Amino acid sequence: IVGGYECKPYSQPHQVSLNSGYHFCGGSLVNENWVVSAAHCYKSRVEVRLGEHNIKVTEGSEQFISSSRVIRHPNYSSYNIDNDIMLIKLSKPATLNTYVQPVALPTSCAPAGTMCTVSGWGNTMSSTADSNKLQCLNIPILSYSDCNNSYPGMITNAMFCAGYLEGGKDSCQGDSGGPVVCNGELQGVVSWGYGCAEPGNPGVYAKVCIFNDWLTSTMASY
Ligand SMILES: NCCCc1ccccc1
Ligand SMILES: [Ca+2]
Repeated sequence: IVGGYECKPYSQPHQVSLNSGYHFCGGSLVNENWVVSAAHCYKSRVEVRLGEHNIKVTEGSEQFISSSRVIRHPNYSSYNIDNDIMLIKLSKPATLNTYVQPVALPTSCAPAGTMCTVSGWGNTMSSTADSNKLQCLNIPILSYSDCNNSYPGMITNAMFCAGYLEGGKDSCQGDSGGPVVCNGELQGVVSWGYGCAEPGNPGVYAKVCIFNDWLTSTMASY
């Protein structure tokens, strides 16, 4: 996260770290058994770490749970990073408590201008901000016009832009798969962008609100 502030510890209890030796992507707990992340973060098996604040120090609030199933959206395309969403089933249910709580799936698509929070342990590109401690950032959802203008012909129905066209504040590598929460609901998943915090290059996010059918059906299928 570039240009944000350190999240208050456990203020984003749905935030999870996907670990394969080291943290490599974020994700969001949507219920005791399932985590939503980005398809470009796909790995056959991953260890989901919940209840984290500082990912390099044991705080006593963590739960490390291995994945049971990793399911990429059927239409995910590595050629253009389209339909960048994936579900991870936990091999054992997460224990919900003060440090671990699920985030609600959207009841509808958030309109442009809606203020959201994006968080993660990715590149901060600053000498002050320690990426081992969860970083937070408030970003507004941009209109399709603004999004298409920045990335001509690259924005599909499954993508939306959020951030600032002036740059300076953005999600970055390592934040991939993480949450974009607006009005208490998961509206986006950190997906792609040109660099981080560059003017004219806002972050691109998977549009969760158009995947409710797939999400609901898959979470009921085994
Ligand atoms: N806001 C940038 C998010 C990081 C990213 C960029 C390009 C491809 C994958 C992730
Ligand atoms: Ca920790």
